[PDB]
Amino acid sequence: DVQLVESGGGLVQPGGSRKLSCSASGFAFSSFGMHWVRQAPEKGLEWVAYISSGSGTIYYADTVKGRFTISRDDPKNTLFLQMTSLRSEDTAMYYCVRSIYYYGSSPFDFWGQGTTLTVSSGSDIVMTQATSSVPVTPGESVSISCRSSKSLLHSNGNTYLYWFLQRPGQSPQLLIYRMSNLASGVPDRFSGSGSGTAFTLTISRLEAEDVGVYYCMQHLEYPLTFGAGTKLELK
Amino acid sequence: TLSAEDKAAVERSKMIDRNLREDGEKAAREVKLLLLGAGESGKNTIVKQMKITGIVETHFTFKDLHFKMFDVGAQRSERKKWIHCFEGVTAIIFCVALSDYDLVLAEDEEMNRMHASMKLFDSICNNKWFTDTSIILFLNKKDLFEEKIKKSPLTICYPEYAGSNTYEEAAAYIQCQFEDLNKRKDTKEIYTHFTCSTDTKNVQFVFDAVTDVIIKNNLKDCGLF
Amino acid sequence: ELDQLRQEAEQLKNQIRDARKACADATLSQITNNIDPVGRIQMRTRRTLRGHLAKIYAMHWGTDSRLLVSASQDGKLIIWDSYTTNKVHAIPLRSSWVMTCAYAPSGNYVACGGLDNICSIYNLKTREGNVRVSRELAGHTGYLSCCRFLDDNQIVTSSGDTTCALWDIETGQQTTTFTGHTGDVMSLSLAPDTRLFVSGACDASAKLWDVREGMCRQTFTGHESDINAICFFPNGNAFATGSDDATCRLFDLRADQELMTYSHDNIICGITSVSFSKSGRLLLAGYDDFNCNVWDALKADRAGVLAGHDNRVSCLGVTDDGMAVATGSWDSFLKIWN
Amino acid sequence: ASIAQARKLVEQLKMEANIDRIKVSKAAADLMAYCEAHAKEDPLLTPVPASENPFRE
Amino acid sequence: MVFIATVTGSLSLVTVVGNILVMLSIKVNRQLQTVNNYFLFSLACADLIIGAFSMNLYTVYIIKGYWPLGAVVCDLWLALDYVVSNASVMNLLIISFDRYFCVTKPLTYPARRTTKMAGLMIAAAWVLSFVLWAPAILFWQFVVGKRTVPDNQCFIQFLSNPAVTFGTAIAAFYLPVVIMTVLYIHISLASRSRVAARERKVTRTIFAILLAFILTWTPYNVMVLVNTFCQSCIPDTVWSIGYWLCYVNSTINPACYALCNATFKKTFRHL
Ligand SMILES: C[N+](C)(C)CC#CCOC1=NOCC1
Repeated sequence: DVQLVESGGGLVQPGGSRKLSCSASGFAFSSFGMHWVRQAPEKGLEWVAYISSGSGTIYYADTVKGRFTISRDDPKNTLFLQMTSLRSEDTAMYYCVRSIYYYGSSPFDFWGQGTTLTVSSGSDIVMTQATSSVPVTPGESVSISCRSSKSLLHSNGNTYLYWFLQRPGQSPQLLIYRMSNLASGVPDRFSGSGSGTAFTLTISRLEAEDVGVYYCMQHLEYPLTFGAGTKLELK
Repeated sequence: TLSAEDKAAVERSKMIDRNLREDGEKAAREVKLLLLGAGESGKNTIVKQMKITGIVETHFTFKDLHFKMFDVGAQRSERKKWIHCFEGVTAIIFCVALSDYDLVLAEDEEMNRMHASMKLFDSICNNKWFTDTSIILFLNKKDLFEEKIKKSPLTICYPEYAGSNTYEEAAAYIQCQFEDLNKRKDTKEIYTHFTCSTDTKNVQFVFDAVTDVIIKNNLKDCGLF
Repeated sequence: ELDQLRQEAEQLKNQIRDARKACADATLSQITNNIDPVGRIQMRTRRTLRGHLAKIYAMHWGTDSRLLVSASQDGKLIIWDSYTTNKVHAIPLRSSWVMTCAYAPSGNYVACGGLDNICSIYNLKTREGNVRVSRELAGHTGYLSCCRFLDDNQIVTSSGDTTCALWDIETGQQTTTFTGHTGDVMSLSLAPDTRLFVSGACDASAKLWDVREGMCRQTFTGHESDINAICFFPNGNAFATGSDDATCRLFDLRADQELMTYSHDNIICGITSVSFSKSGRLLLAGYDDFNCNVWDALKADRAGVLAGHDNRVSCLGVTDDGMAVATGSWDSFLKIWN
Repeated sequence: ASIAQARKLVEQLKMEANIDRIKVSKAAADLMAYCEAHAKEDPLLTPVPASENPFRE
Repeated sequence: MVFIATVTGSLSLVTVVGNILVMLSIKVNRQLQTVNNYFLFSLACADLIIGAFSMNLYTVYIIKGYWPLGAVVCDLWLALDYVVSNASVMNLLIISFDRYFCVTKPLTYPARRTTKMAGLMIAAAWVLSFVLWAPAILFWQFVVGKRTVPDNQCFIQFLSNPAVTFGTAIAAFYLPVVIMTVLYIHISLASRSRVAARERKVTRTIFAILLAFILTWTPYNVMVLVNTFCQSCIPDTVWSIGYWLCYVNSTINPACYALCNATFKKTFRHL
């Protein structure tokens, strides 16, 4: 069984340091690239860092560049994020995300449960989810729109758009990868269709499970950016 | 230019290249021996001495050398269709029973087992895939042949035999009649042992013969030979 | 009696030969004589796949026409992204004596087998991110020469024990055994509808088998040596065989006869792999002279030569969309031709 | 011993001898019709330009 | 004068076609692309440099008697010539060390020898030759402060001083030839079967590749070791003949090294 468990969170004074660990069980850890993705307590997802399989390429967000350090230890199947000089902006629930990259792979497919860190007291692609709340009724078909600042259609035919769903109290879950491909274990009803910059996610025959916050992520360029998230409530 | 996932796929491909190259470097440091013989020729005894359906692969490390032995005795199919799979082996270990000079084949009467082993050795030694692949020849059951040779002369097998009924002259005669089937005497060499029961004296011979084959391949690689 | 049955068998063979000669009014060359030749076909090496460290023995294309699996005797089965020359997967095999490989039409599985007498089914799309052995099919008593998927759950293997077998993968048992060949069955080819398959063996005869009924419908003779390769025509009403006597032959299912012989005086080496183009106008054949020959399949003229390998061209395949030809050789390099 | 082998061989020949065979000219015309009706969709016969060829570079 | 220019241009042409045939043979055939052949490629590159640039300038030098080109270019010519020739001999030395380890350690040495250590020993040979010759030849005039070499005649200045010419001669010819001789004698001993045709053939190859080196490098070196005392003793002509025999070594190096491999002769047969 695939599991990522995060540990090391807690209350940290500002300017301090803290090291987060992600223990991985049930999959071949050394062949997956790993991401750290935080989430502010009342705000949408934000990407933090990425280390490739074999630790070749390491990327950081501009906010945490220099202060944070992501590393992996493959024999112990563990991923570390060493955080120095923590500001109050780094108060978040942190997620350890696996992502493998080959032809036809599904990146960002499994997300860990997350650990809570509480700190007391220009050319990036802007992804825009215009509506923030759509009240829905079960048995209906709803559309979720996401607009990109720069066209996400690459010259090789792939549109690097990723639709995630975060149910209340749970980690985000991948639904659509690369604009139209339905992720493994996702029901038939979910369907993504996009035209370079404007993308829609259609959920026909909506169920009670479907309610939650939907995020669109680009993967065309680093840093990876998420939308603000569109929330589906009941009634 | 490439996208992010294209660059990460290229990085995956390069890690796969490194693992393949490391596995090739590990596999090139191992000695592959093709085990061949007739029916009930003492191949099993040789395998047991080395250790102490389809391909039976044996692994044994001797003097910090890793030997892989491929027994193909269970392949009842035509040999010429899969023999080219073993073109790059280091040596061929051929097993011959010395006490088969009087026995007849159970499959077909009037055909000597020793003659059938000689025909098989002629087919393997002068095959077009083993033009320069050396042959380590084992002559099993020398004590049985010693006991039988006194009671039964060798002239029932080889009618051109003129020497005495002693063990050494008859054994050297059989060794010469197996060694002279080598057409390509210049390019390949035949090493002959008599399968001594003493421990580490047969696998010692295999180690010596494979060391000679390795020295000759290195000479051909350096251009000296 | 034995002799009476042998006489009856000889009489039936004479009946079959007379019925074949009765409906043989004209040759294929007597009707295609008026159509235009295809001209000189020049294909240039577009992609060279430099990943194998030993002789490549088989290769198969994916249905999507981008991914290709390739099996070599270094113990490695490698899945390749042919557009970018990337390596999608490298699978270490338990037995390195692999002689065939297949790619499932869904793309979820690959298979391989060889001198170990076992067809191994590997799952590609797992939650653990690696490729594991999903199944190992045993029951053949000779080396396994060719395997081809029907769907995810059914595979057809042809071994060196003069038999073919249709396997259900998830139970692991032979659903059907196809017997009748008297030599080592060296290749098979599935029809486009996947209901009939032909197999060529080492008794210089090809046989057509019904998958559902498990019986041999037609036997085709005409070769003078071992049939090393076979491939259906794209409409499924004909097939072409490559053999050790330096000839390819085009046989027809409905006319029960050889239609065409593809041979040249300057060719003496044996064929190891045949395939058709998408329309069936070109017949590509790999030889032991280190070169591939492209034949006008309707006129038996050597339209072109694909000469790019330094050893025997062991395997050959044409994509579903017909955009490229992949050749694999004993010098460890696959090449994409276009 | 081999009486059942002979009976199965003559049974296989009786099953193979009673299929209906069309003329060779008709099968030749069918192969020509397939090779001409699909000639436009064969990229190896008729080389496509470098725009629509994915192995271009 | 007419005949000697033809004989030297013919040999220079044979040298350049031979060494480019060697390089091309390691560039066109995959079987010839082996770690051992990299040393042969380096050797053939140094030999090609000699056969294009050195023998042409030196046959102009003995057909006219003086050096037309000048004094600024003469020092650079002597530096280039002496460093590619010493790199040639160093390549032969590392070929002998490589063959000695491949024979006397048959199991372990191929494993631990790799393309990075092959390039390391090629670069080590070239940089050892460059350090041994180029600073001494070029900068001798600046550290003594004058030039005793006439403008008309192109030779190196330090061959009057016994110490520098004896240290260079030892570190360039005599020590590498006794090392090569010792290693090749051990190779010819260590090739006999321990488990005589193989030993006979490899001993004939050893004798050929050692006799070629000695007969083409010994004359000039002993005239160097006599010219540091009796400059008057040795005439200009015998000097030129020894210099030319050292050039001849680069022409005969493909035949004694590359062509002993049968695959090289099959690739050379193929145009
Ligand atoms: C320049 N020449 C080819 C005539 C001889 C020289 C030199 C420098 O290198 C060596 N000295 O003796 C052995 C190598």
